[PDB]
Amino acid sequence: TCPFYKKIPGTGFTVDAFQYGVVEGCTAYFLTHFHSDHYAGLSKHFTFPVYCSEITGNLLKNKLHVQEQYIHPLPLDTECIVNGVKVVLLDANHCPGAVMILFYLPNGTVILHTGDFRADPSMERSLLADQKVHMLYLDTTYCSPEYTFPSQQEVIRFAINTAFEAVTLNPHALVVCGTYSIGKEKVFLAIADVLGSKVGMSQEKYKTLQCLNIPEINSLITTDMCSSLVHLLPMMQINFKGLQSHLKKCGGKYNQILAFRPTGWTHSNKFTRIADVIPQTKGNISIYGIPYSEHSSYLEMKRFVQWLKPQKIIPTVNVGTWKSRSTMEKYFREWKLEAGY
Ligand SMILES: c1ccc2c(CN3CCCCCC3)c[nH]c2c1
Ligand code: NI
Repeated sequence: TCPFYKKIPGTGFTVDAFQYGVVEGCTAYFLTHFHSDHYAGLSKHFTFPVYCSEITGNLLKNKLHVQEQYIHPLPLDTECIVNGVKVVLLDANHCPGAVMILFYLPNGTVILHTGDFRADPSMERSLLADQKVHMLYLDTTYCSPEYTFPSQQEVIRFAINTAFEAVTLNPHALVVCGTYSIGKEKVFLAIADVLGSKVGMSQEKYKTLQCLNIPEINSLITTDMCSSLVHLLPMMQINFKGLQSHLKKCGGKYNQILAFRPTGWTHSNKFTRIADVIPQTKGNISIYGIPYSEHSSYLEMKRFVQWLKPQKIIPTVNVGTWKSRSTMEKYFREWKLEAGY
């Protein structure tokens, strides 16, 4: 059964609700982004209207084989009418194609659903500036003050400088980056750019990247592993055993591996700064865990909500325990009392 926090009141709409069969009363299914916990249930046999971004629609058609007649892509930053209700899609600063959805209810209520997002001050100058928002369905992934991490720009500077130093010292070193979903493409693209290389990957991963409308992509990625010194592998293979095995396959072209695992937050953020990050090393293999987040930090989330001043907040993450729900509710009240709304 579909949970209450995936239903939009006063409409026939659900959000990220594809794993519950036919939802009673649902005339249109919205999909915020192409991550598996959100699309779970979609396939070539789905026959209801799906509303999403252009990029998300490309992935639905090519990766899940959803029939074109049921895919309804909408442009961003543009007022659209869906089943008699005005809606707007806004960039979520998450992965490629990810959106927030603004719903203008017939009765005058305005609802913002953030999907998954990384809050940024630039959102304060979008179409959100124009009107009041009554209810906020919020990505609360990191809603506690221990969740600190650096800017994406600082993390990429560290990665570029690290990779460039290592390969300039040893021209026979290979760089490897882990992936298991779309998102965080800047990590591998920025490293390849500084090294003058294309990024090598499987046919399946190449297909996925070709769906993302990234400018000049044909100049940056390849399926020819032998021509490339930046390789993408499944996140599960980024360990000493898996990387040793990969180095064997490269046929003595390389004699060292520098590997990156772009996690979200890990507890080592509480002690260390990005500049002081060090790898785990065994022989000629080194692995860096880098805190590249596509979700709001606690402080970023707090700033966004105190700017927006919603009348009611509905969390969409960490909803399953009473301890998590109580913790989040206490922070929402603090934020309201500090700001005066
Ligand atoms: C999500 C986040 C930010 C924005 C903006 C604000 N823009 C300011 C102008 C300079 C750079 C572009 C960004 C418009 N729509 C958005 C959706
Ligand atoms: Ni996501």
